[PDB]
Amino acid sequence: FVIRGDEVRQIAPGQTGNIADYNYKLPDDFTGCVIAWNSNKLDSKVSGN
Amino acid sequence: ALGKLQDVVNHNAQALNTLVKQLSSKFGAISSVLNDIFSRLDPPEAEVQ
Repeated sequence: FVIRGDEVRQIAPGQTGNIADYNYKLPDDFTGCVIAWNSNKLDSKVSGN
Repeated sequence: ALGKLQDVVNHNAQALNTLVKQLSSKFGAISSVLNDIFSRLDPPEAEVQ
């Protein structure tokens, strides 16, 4: 998916916030990896996406 | 005269009291209240505590 810049830290087990509660919840006993990279060049419109 | 009989009771009660007192020690954690540890801190180091 695509999220805001400061919300990338909300994608973690045990976190609290708007994204971690109403959009995507990670289990406490989570295993695996998360990969997040800036994509300002492909998901940005001057008029507004 | 009955110190021999009294000492058994005095030892048992004192040991039980010592166990109850040891129940309320922080043991190196930030707090000795368990639900406080749950609520105040996130799971990552709450698990360690």
